[PDB]
Parts: sequence; structure tokens; C-alpha cells
Amino acid sequence: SWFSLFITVTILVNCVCMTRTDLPEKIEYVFTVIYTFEALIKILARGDPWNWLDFSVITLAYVGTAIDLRGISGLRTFRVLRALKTVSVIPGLKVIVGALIHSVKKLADVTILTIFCLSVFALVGLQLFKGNLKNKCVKNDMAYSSHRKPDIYINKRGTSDPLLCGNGSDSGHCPDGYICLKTSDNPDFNYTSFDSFAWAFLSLFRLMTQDSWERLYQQTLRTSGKIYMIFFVLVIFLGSFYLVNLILAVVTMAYEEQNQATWVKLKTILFGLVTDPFAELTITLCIVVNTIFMAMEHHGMSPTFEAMLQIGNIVFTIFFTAEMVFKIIAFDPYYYFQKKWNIFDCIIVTVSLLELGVAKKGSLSVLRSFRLLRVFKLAKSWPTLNTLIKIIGNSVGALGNLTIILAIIVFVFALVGKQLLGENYRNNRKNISAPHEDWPRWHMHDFFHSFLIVFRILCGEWIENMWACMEVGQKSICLILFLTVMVLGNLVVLNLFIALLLNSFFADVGWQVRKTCYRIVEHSWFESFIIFMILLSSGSLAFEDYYLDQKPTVKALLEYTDRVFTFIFVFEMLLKWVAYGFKKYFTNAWCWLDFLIVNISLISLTAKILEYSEVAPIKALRTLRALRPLRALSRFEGMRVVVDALVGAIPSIMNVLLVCLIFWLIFSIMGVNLFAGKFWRCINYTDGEFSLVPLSIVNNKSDCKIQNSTGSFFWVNVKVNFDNVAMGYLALLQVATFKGWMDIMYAAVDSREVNMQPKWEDNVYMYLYFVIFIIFGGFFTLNLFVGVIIDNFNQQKKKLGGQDIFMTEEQKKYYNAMKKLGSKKPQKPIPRPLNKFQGFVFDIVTRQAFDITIMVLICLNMITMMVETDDQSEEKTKILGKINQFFVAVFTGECVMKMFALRQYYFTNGWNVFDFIVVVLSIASLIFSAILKSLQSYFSPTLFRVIRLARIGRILRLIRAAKGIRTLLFALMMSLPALFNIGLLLFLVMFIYSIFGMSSFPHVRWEAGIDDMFNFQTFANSMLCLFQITTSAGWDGLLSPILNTGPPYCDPNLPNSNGTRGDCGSPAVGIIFFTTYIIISFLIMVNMYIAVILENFNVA
Ligand SMILES: CCCCCCCC/C=C\CCCCCCCC(=O)OC[C@H](COP(=O)(O)OCC[N+](C)(C)C)OC(=O)CCCCCCC/C=C\CCCCCCCC
Ligand SMILES: CCCCCCCCCCCCCCCCCCOC[C@@H](O)COP(=O)(O)OCC[N+](C)(C)C
Ligand SMILES: *[C@@H]1O[C@H](CO)[C@@H](O[C@@H]2O[C@H](CO)[C@@H](O)[C@H](O)[C@H]2NC(C)=O)[C@H](O)[C@H]1NC(C)=O
Ligand SMILES: COc1cc(NC(=O)c2ccc(-c3ccc(Cl)cc3)o2)cc(OC)c1
Repeated sequence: SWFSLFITVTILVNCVCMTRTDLPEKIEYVFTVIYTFEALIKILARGDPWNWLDFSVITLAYVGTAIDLRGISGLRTFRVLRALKTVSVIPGLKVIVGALIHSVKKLADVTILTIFCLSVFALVGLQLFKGNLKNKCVKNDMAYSSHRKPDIYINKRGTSDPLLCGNGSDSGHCPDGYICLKTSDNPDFNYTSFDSFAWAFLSLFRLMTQDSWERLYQQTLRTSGKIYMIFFVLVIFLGSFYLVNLILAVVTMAYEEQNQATWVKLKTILFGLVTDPFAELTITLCIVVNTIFMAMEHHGMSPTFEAMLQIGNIVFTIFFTAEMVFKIIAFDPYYYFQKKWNIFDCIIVTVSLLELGVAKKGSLSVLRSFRLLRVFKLAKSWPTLNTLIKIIGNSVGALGNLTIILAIIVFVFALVGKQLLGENYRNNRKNISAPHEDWPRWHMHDFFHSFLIVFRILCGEWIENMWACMEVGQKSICLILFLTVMVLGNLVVLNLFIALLLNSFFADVGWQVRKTCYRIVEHSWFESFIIFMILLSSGSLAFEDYYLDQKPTVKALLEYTDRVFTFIFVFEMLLKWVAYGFKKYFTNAWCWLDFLIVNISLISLTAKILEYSEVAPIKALRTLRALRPLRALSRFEGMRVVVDALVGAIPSIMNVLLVCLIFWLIFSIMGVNLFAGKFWRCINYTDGEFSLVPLSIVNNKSDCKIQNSTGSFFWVNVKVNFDNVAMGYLALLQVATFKGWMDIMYAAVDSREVNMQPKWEDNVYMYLYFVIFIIFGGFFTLNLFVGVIIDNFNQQKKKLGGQDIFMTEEQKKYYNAMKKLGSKKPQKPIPRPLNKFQGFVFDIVTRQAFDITIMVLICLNMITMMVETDDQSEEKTKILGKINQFFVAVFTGECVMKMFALRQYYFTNGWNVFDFIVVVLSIASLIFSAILKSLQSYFSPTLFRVIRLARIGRILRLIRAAKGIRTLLFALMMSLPALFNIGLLLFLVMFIYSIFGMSSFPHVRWEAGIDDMFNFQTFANSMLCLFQITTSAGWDGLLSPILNTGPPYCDPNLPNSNGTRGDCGSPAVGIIFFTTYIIISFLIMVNMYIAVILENFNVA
């Protein structure tokens, strides 16, 4: 076995060699002699595509190793790729890797479709928004070469970016003395644009993955107008929502297919050994009370309060120690230390005694939260927490290999990134650094920050760091590295998620008037009238905006209308009372809701007729009018079905919600132990701009008091902090949703002891807190959540006899009919024309060569539209227009050729009539541009842009060729009807929350997420923000201004205002508004995914 020893030591030293990742170059050359030593032996002894590569690696390493006058650090890459030998060494990873390539082989159809949609939407965005991202708010001149004194801009408040502008009515206006001019450079670093097919394709690829897409949304709306939100509604839905669902499906059957194929002491000991059950109940109560005590500490604790916590902690620790000692003297330590749980209990308690021994205030705070680990002891009676434990265990058990390969991928990518881009970050660190700072917060100088960049990429935030690296280094390596990490890591993480999901979870006179009233209430016209009344009453709410006071007549109009509606609904309730009868009416679960709404309306009306309309309880019931639209769900059956589906799934959601609250309680208690009271800073607030005061001045809260000479210093705190367990839940929500977590991370790593100014990255290893939090509390908790939703949905489906929920019976028959549509293969080829002349065109067009050459011509035209760019030339546009005329002539010729041969059967097939619409639309666009160009009325140039959108139909003609694309879009159009009902529910919720925001949040300071275009002063502005946060994008930015409660941010003393007497939004209402909305929207989107994915299986 000496040969075995030889091979098992050389691979070990080789793997250890690259684990040397640190910067110092103290000992690297000695390893070359071992390389040469092991190289010689293998060939002389003379006793796979990868193995051939392996032979080559030793030769190329020897070539690299001979004379090293110049090093570009490339030589390191060949040895970092040597590490992948260990992948083949362990038996497990081989089959898992083979399965991974297998999923990629089946991703081919989705990839083609995704690229096609991205190209189509990139072309649309290029046509519509070319050069829009070049406008800026430019100072005008007092008084003349082509270039005056350079164009001085204005910064958007709270940022260093120049202000964006537009000449449109709903685009965005500069302040007094500024004009909207098209500048020469683009917003971010001149990389975010629609000025070319490449830039637009990058922007649409960013949109598809929703990585900071809110910035693009706001910029293009600020530069083009609010009406262009229809673009993002289409892109987010079609691009993001669908193609990810296609990926999620394809990974499912690909993976699912793989596993489917496969003396005195004795009497005392005996008494101790026998234990009453009522002995463990006390254990449970002490555990619960101990966690309740630990969840009660905060920042401003009184000395008696901390004393209470200390005495409680000592009482509990000794009690568990007593339980331990009794239990060891009950059994024998041989049999006692066999059980899987008792050893856990022992290690936990002993750590607590060790801490009692070494008790310093701040000594191992993380280990202080080690006694939180006994909360999992309540798993023998809580089945769901037990399933969570089994999930976490399967993550390193039956599915250890996937975690191992994920770790290898992260390690290799981080190390290669360091070796390649490391120096470039440090030397050119000055352009990627913050205005007042000296380093970027995310770089690759050392291994740890490189790993952080890779982890953040895996979390879905890759494009900003890509901009930074492209600014600091060489663009090519940046593209390759960031895109490869994104795709490969996301693939591996998604595969791991699905793998965990599958195996774990799935292993007289009054009587006659009563009768007539019953006739009235069930008459169809009455129902239609009532529905119309609900629609009008709901729509009238969308007019009580910020400017309603400035409009005097419509205010009284809405007054009289709401009075007549509330009288109408009182009358309607009386008819239902007199017809249906009291007992049934109060046992309906819908009439109860309508009755409550009309109660609120009536109380508000009487209290307003009376002079009690400003007392707060009535003023708070006036805000509850936003619930009026909740009367529609009982009317339209689709929303009724969707609501029933949600209610049927609510109970299990409650259980898993409790489990996640417990787990996040553990993490939040740890966070309070680590961070509480440490996020306070001092800022130089002058006018909408603050700057972290340098440590050369204060370093203290006391000094911030003395150096308050200019009256601009403020000892403020981070708005979402870790001072309580409740605030800790908000912080964990922001971190797990990946929105707003940046500021939390920054304040955490900058933290120090209490009452001193934060210092740059003084706690760089507190990043590990958030890494662990994501890995466990986000990943596995979402795993458990999704698993229970899937199981519950399966239960609902079987309960109704295996049918499809979310669909009305009319939509059901539509479903069966359109399914029958998709499977009718034969068509009885049309007759052959008798006339020789009529015949000639028939047998020339019917042959496949004509179709093929027309497809090639369509691809050529797509290429000709790909080369369009902003600010190209006069000549380029002239030639491109001539070629466009050539193509439109060719396609009108093909249309007239087919139409004359196929006389009546031409329109029978849908693709030919669709082609007819495309060609007639192209002719119409051409002639319309010709007439409406400067020869006649000169409307805005933006009209030309939308007219020239008619050529995209020629590109969409290619869908007829791709069979896989034609089947996936078939799956879409079959899944559409259920998505209609779910979207109706989502729109209803969005409307209700829009009304709530338009009443609750319209007087706030313009800040991070709220400005003159995205605020709650108007129904359109509210709907923009609510659509933006439907995907949770940037909800931190809108919540931030509402959390404000005074100076220096808000002004609580504003005479002009009638609400809070200032800006000073309401934090309590603010939290409930946004936090609830994201969960409901998330809960809805899961059902939408489930609706989409099941249709995919039936297609397959
Ligand atoms: C928040 C959200 C707000 C609202 C957002 C808007 C939602 C828009 C939603 C959807 C729009 C597109 C959905 C319809 C797509 C229709 C494609 C289509 O219906 O074709 C497929 C059929 C298949 O037939 P098969 O024989 O292959 O059977 C397939 C064999 N099996 C049974 C195995 C599958 O073909 C046929 O029925 C031939 C007859 C039809 C001929 C004209 C139909 C095509 C016209 C336009 C399609 C363009 C779609 C563009 C999508 C976006 C691209 C960027
Ligand atoms: C299978 C069964 C499992 C079910 C488990 C359910 C059991 C739930 C039991 C919950 C128990 C609740 C315990 C709560 C403890 C009481 C809550 C603890 O109260 C302590 C505070 O009120 C003391 O406040 P101070 O008055 O000291 O305030 C400061 C003092 N100065 C500074 C003003 C002078
Ligand atoms: C520095 O001085 C300014 C003004 O002298 C202080 O600003 C006051 O802040 C308090 C609340 O902390 C408000 O009630 C006052 O209305 C503010 N005054 C003015 C004029 O704006 C600020 O608090 C001081 N900062 C520190 C750290 O001492
Ligand atoms: C039905 O509502 C929709 C959802 C989406 N989905 C997304 O884009 C997305 C990504 C991540 C999250 C997301 C993550 C966490 C929480 Cl708590 C909430 C949401 O949503 C898309 C839609 O198209 C209109 C509609």
C-alpha cells in the first residue's frame, strides 16, 4: 500500500497548497520541488477526458514554473483549477455532477425562449427609450461657442447622482432656473442605457432577474413619463415571473426523474431512574419562561431590570444543571451518553456553567445566545419543528454532496476573483469609493470580501458590484466572472432547494311581502345594479387625494354621492333582512362583512352630521372606508374561488408562521445581544444631505455635544435597528427580503461599544452573523414554508376530487375546449388549383424552401434592426430606412402571393391571418409616418417611436418555427385564466392599500424612496409605488421616510400641514402597512407559481 500512501499524500499536499489563500508570499516556491518530484514517478511506473486535462496540467505547470521574470498572476489559475481533483476523489460528487450537466441539457428549450424574449423586449426598449437616460437638469446661462462653461447640474436630494429630467407632461420637471437638456453621458457609470442592442439587452437581463430593477424603473419613468410603466408591468410579468417558473419547472422534472429511476446509592439511583411525566412538563415551562425572559432585554434597561434578568438566568441555569445531575445519577453515563438529545443538553448546560465562571460584560455574546439552543428541545411534541430539524439534517446528510459542491463553487470563484481582480481594486480604489470614504465596501483585495461578493451575488445582487469592478479593472474578466458565478451558483442553489423539498416532505301579509322581497333580491337586474353601485362607490375613493381640498365642487359632489350610496346599501341590507331572514343572514360569512362595512359608513355619517368628526376614534374609523371595495369579492365568482383557496390553506400557514417566529426569535435575541444600542451616530445635516462625521472630531456622544458649534450636529440612530426584539424582527425581515439590509450590515460592521462613533469596518466578522442568518433562517425556513404550502395544496386538490382550483366552471369549459384545440394534428391539405397560372404560385409557395428562405429573411431583418443605435448619423438612418422599405416590400409581396394562390383557405389557419395583421400594420405604420412627418402636423417625436413598434411583429413571426417555444407559450395561454382571477385579487388588494396609503401616508418628507413622482399624493403615484413593492423591490425606501419622528429629518412643527402637524410619518402604521402587504403579495405569488407549474406538468 506504499503506492497508495504515495498517491494519497500528494493529493493532500496539493489540496493544502491552494488553501493557502492569504496575501503574504513568505513560503510559495518550495512546493515546486514536490511538484517535480511527484511528476516524474507516475510515468516510469507504467502499471478519461478529465484525466487527459489532468496530465496536461502538470506539463503546463512545469512550463509556468521554469523562469518567472514577469508574473501576471495567471499562473495561479491553473493550480486553482487543480483543486477539482478532490471533486472526483470523493465518490459522491461524480453522480451529482453528472445529474447537474443533465439538468443543463434539458434547460436548452427554456434558454432559447428566454433569449428570444430578452431580445424582443430589448428591441422594444431600444426603440422606445433610446437616449432617454441622457437627459439631465442643466442650469441655464446668464448671457457663445458650442461648449459654454461646463454644464453644471443639480444633485438629486439624498444622493450624488445628477437629477434626471424630461420635457413630457408626466415625465419630471427641473426647479426654477434649470432646463431639460440631453447630455452626453449615462446615469450610473455610463453603463445603464437603452442606446444600443447590447446595453438594452443588459438592462432587460437585469430586469428579468429583478436585481435592483427599481432604479431602472424610476429612471426611465422620470425620463420618459409615467405612462411607460406598462412596459415594466409586461416585462416583470412575462420576463421575470414566467421564465423563472419555466426554470423552476424544468429543474423539477429533471431532478425528480433521477431518483424515480433509482447498598445506599442503588435505592437512590432507582428512585431517580423512575421519572414522572409531570417532570418534563416543568422542563418545558422553565424553558419557555427562560426564553420569554431573554426576549425582554433592551437598550434602555433599568438596573433593577438587568438584575431581574441576571437572577432569572442563574435560577434557570442551576435548574437545568440539577436536571442533568439527577438524570446522570438516574441512568448510567454509559447509557445516558448514548441518546442523541442528552449529549446536546449536556453540552448546552456546561457552556452555561463555563460562562458563569467567566462572566465579563461582552465576553462571547454569541455564546451567551447558546442557551437559546434548548428551544429545539420542544420538538418531541411539536412535529413541524421536528420536520425543520430533519430538513437541516438532510442538508448535510442524504444531500451532503450538493452542499459540498456548492461550497467548492463558492470557494473557487472567490479565490479566482481575488487572484485576478485583487490588485486592481486596491490601486484604482479611488473611483469606486464613496464620496467621503476611502475604500469600497465590497471588493476583492482579500479572500473574505471576495467571498462576501460571491455570497451577495448568490443572494441576487450582482450588477452594482459588476459596475464597480468594470470601473476598477478589465471589463472582459468582470463580465465572465460575474455572469458565470450568477448562473452557476443560482443553478446549484435552486437544485439544492428542490432536492431538499422533494425527499424531505414527500418521503299573511308579512309573509307575502317577504315572498315578493325574495323575488326582488334574487332578480338579475337587482344584482347587476348592486354590483354597479359597488364599482362606483369604490371608484369614488380614488378621488380623495392631496388636491381634493383645492377642488371645491367635486368635494361636495363626492359628499352627496357617498351619502346616496350609503343610503342605498342600508336599503339593500334591509331587503336582505326582510327576504333571507335573520338567522341565515348572520350565518353567511359574507353578509357579515357587508353589514360591518355599512356599519362603519353609518357611524361615520351620523358622527359627521353630529359635530364629533374630529375626535380620534371617529377620525380613525373614517380611514376604514378603504375597506369598501371588499364588497366585490362576494359578487365575482373568480375572486370568491381564490379567497376560498386562500382560506383553506390559512391553518397550516399559521403553524409554519409560528415556527418561523420562534426561529427568528432566537436569531433576533442573538442580534439584540450583539448589536443593541450600538447603531447611533453623528451626522452633519445641512440641507437634505448628511455626512458621517469623521472620527478625527468626535468619536463620542459627548464630543458631538461640544462640537455642535454650527448647530448642525445630531446624535441619530439607524432607522431599522436592533434595540428590541420587535425591532429585531423588522431588521431580520429586511435582511431576509434582501431590501434595506445594506444599511444594517454597514452599521453592524462599523459598530463599537456603546456611545462612540462607528469606525470603518471595525467588526468585519459580524458579516458572518448575517451570512448564518440567511443560510438558516431564510433558506431552510422558505424551504419549510414552500413544502407545507405544496402539501396543503395537494390536500385541497385531492379533497375536491383532483380538480383544478382557481378556475370558474365557465373558465373550466374554456380550459377543456382550448386543450382540445392544441391536439388536433391532421388538416386535410387543401385542393390543388386547376388553372395552370393559379397553379404556378401554389406549387411554388407550398414547398418548404419558400418558408425557409422567408425565415432567413426575417432573421436578416431582425439583424438590421439590431444595429440601430442612438446618435448614429444621418446616412445610417437613411440607409436603414431604405432597407426597411425593401423588407416591407418583400413581405407585402409574399402576402399578395399567398393570398392569390390560397383564395379562401388562407385565413382558415391562424398563422396566416396573424401574418396579414403584421403586414397591414407595417404598411399602415409606413404610410402614417410618411403623412405625419414634418410635411403635416408636428406632434411630439415620441409618437414616431411608438408608431415604429409595428415591425416587432415580423420578429414575432418566428414563433411558428420553434416547437419548444410554441409549446411553452401554449402552457402560458392555458394557464392564463387562473392567473386572471389571481391578478384580479391582487389588483383589489393593491387598490385597497392604495387608498389606505393615499389617506395614511401623503404628508411625508421627500426622501430615499419618496419623491415628487413616487409618493402617496395621487392615485397614480400610489399605484406606481405599490406595483414597485409588489415584488418587494425597494419597500425599505418607502418605509424609511415614514419611520421619521422629528428633527433633523422631519419638522414636527409645520403650520401649512393638517395631519401630523409636520412631515413625521407614523412609524406604527407604517410598519403594519408595508410589512403586511409584502407577505400577502408573497402569499399570492406562491399560488400563482403553483398555478403556472401544474399546467406545465399537464403539458409535459
Ligand atoms: C401583471 C400582468 C398584466 C397582464 C400581462 C399580459 C399577459 C399576456 C399573457 C400572454 C400573452 C401571450 C400568451 C399567448 C401565447 C400564444 C402562443 C400560441 O398560441 O402558440 C401555441 C400554439 C400551439 O400549437 P401546437 O400545435 O404547437 O400545440 C402545442 C402542443 N402541445 C399540446 C404539446 C403544447 O400555436 C397555435 O395554437 C397556432 C394558432 C395561433 C396562431 C396565432 C397565435 C400566435 C400569435 C401571437 C403569439 C405571440 C406571443 C408572444 C409572447 C411574448 C414573446 C416575447
Ligand atoms: C405544552 C404547553 C406549552 C405552553 C406554554 C405556554 C405558557 C405561557 C406562560 C407565560 C408566562 C408569562 C411570564 C411573564 C413574566 C412576567 C413579566 C415580567 O415582569 C417584570 C416587569 O413587569 C418588571 O418591571 P419593573 O416594574 O421592574 O419596571 C422597571 C422598574 N422601575 C425601573 C420602573 C423601578
Ligand atoms: C445640536 O444643536 C441643535 C440646535 O442647537 C439641536 O437641534 C435640536 O434638536 C432637538 C431634539 O434633539 C429639537 O427639539 C430642537 O428643535 C433642535 N433645535 C434646532 C434649532 O433645530 C441638536 O439636537 C443638537 N445635537 C446634539 C447632538 O447636541
Ligand atoms: C403575485 O405577485 C407577483 C409576484 C411577482 N414576483 C416577483 O417578481 C418576486 C420576486 C421576489 C418576490 C418576493 C419575495 C419575497 C416576498 Cl415577501 C414577496 C415577494 O416577488 C411577480 C408578479 O408579476 C406582476 C406578481
